[PDB]
Amino acid sequence: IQRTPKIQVYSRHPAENGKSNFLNCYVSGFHPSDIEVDLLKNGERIEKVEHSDLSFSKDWSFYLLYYTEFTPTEKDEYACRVNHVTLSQPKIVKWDRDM
Amino acid sequence: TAFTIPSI
Amino acid sequence: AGVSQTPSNKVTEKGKYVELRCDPISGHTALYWYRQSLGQGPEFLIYFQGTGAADDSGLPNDRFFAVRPEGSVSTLKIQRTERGDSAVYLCASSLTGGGELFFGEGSRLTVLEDLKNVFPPEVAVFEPSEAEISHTQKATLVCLATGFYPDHVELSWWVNGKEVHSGVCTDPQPLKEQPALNDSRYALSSRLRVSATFWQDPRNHFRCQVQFYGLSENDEWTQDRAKPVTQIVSAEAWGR
Amino acid sequence: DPQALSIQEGENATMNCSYKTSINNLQWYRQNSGRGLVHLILIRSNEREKHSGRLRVTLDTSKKSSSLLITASRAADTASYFCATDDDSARQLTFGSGTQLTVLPDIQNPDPAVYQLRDSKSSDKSVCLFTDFDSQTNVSQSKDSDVYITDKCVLDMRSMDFKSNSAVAWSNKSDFACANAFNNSIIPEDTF
Amino acid sequence: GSHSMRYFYTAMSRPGRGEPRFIAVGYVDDTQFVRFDSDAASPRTEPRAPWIEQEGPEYWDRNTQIFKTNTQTYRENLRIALRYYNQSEAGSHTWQTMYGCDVGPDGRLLRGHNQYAYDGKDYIALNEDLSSWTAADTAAQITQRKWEAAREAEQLRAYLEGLCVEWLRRHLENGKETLQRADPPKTHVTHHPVSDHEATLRCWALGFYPAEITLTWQRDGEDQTQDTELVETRPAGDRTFQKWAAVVVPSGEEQRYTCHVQHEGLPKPLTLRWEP
Repeated sequence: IQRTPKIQVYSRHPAENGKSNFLNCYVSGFHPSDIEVDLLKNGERIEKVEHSDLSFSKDWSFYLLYYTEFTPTEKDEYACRVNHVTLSQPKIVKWDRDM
Repeated sequence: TAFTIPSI
Repeated sequence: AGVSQTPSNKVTEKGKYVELRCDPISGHTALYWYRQSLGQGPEFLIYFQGTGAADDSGLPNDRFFAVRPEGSVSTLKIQRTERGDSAVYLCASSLTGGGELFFGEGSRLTVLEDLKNVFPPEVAVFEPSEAEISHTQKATLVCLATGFYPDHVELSWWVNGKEVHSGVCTDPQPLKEQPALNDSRYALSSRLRVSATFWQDPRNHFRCQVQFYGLSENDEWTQDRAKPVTQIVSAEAWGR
Repeated sequence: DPQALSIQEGENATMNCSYKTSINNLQWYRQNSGRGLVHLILIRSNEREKHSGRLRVTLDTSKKSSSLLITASRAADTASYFCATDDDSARQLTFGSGTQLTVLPDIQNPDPAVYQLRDSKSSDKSVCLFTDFDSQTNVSQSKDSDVYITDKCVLDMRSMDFKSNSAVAWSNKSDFACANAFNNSIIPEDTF
Repeated sequence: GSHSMRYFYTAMSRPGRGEPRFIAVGYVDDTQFVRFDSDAASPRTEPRAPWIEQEGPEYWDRNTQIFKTNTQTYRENLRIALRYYNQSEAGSHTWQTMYGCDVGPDGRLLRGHNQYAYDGKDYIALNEDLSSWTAADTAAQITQRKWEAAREAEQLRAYLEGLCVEWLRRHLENGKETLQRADPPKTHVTHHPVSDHEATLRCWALGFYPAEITLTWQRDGEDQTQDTELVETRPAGDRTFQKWAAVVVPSGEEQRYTCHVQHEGLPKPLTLRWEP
């Protein structure tokens, strides 16, 4: 059995234009463990990205947190791209400070 | 500290 | 019947390469190795879980290395052999890890400064006392195995062409003839008791049989002396 | 390295060891005998106490010490006895020094009796055989070049329920004969 | 009451790519404190919470031993499993294990878990009576037999009630400022018109600990379970969490929508609506 990952892209602190922060992408709920996750700034790979150590839930689906430092501005967009064996194409999710 | 697991 | 270790005895000199085998119980995943020497606990060496080491912190040094390719049979390789390494090396098997350890009988390995002083035993059946066959009406025979080295021997009695452990005692450990240092030739004895009816009935047959462990075809002969291979030295007596 | 125990047959042996290590998952008791192998019984760090057959094991995890007690100890029970602890539930057994147990027989009919024994074939060594002595008799260390002694040993004639201690005396000297052999060991006086 | 120490183990085949691989993570409640990763240069046990960095080497050396052991037993079990199920050597499969211990307000062991999964499915799991197992299938039923013989539930129960609980406490005292604090959420409600006809509001819980919370959109003071939406609690990235809950509704019906949020550090389950 494979489960496809749940993606939540959001910032640690309330976004205030031009203060430093952390952009999070919280992939979770997948199996197998193998997952490609990029953080996008205007659709290019932010290169500084870190992740959590691998772990799973009471149902064995895994999860991980990719995060990076950034200052959110108005014009600049951010996204999480995600690849899993369940996904036929990689999966772009545009960041909403509204979530 | 952590457990050491059995085989099988 | 269990965890067969092999070869039960090895006897070589400084700087040689030794290969200890052991075949553990089938379906046991953990295979330990221990080693022990005269009157001390076994000490930990290495511990396999299937096909590879999961713990090797017992290993005293890079000259020690074990193996277990197909996950069943292990092998202990020692290199630049030394006197220090002289001990019984114990092989055990667990079902899953920890819990109950099933040991093999072992391999007694003695490493000497030279093969020059290896000496098999002289063997001497001693006859029973009449002063005993009167005062107790039982016959005691005594076996003296003399001047052997090292102390790798097993003493088996045979009445008539069959062995019995019954009525027999040997000493636990041999003791030093020149007890001044650790290179001393060894001395070990053994008695067996029968009824005076048995020994007195003349057509009965007594062999003290004494099994040395010394050298084998893979060792050198620069000597004049009869070169001390592994052999049995027996001594017979009959009835009156 | 908790001393040897000698005890009389039928009366109860009790051995102790102590582990130092952090926790143990369990503690083991192992029988090691002659040249042979090593061997078993097991108590967990959460049960105080466990009985099998003639054995009763006890664990005190405050003094990190345990007690094996043999009930009605027999000849078969003579072996060295070793503790093992499972060191952090991490599956490598750690063995302690342990204890040389020697269960000796009560011999009811003592015939302390030193004899000469004559080697088939040769007019060779006199060998004096201290036999049939009491089990409370100890042979001691001979203190001269020529003189050395087998320490006491027991033999059991299964067919005819007989048990007798016996140590041995050899030498190649004529400054030596029977009444000499055992001038260091405490002795019962009997048959030359 | 109700503290806990949990470890989480993941190991997998990588036929075609490389050696099986083994990863382990430990938490105290919802704070991860330790990690181990087989693929490391020279695999070693590393800290994850500040408060454990205080243990002397014996701790690191020891758990590094147990993990190097735990590394190999999985390489092995990976292999045994390909035997119990007639699986080819050329497909990758996975083992997952959680075990842990809960302690009372007093600190005795309240509950204890140990749980094995193969390939996402349950495999073998120890029961509440820490003696018996629930075996998912026939393969696990060999294991179950293998383990009853080695009395391997008792080995488990010895650890849980001893080594874990002893350490569960040894930590809690070191990181009490961290681990015995309850961080109550900083909660805010937001305004989002999807039209003049219909407009949605959002209950926000931010920077809270532990990860347990309840955000319930009480319509007129009632659950509205079918019409509301909520996201799973997520991590902030420091040691804290955030969840949100929303609901779409006709306009000007604002104040009768109260948001019930309960959380461990909350005296009063806070009800809140909000407007400008």
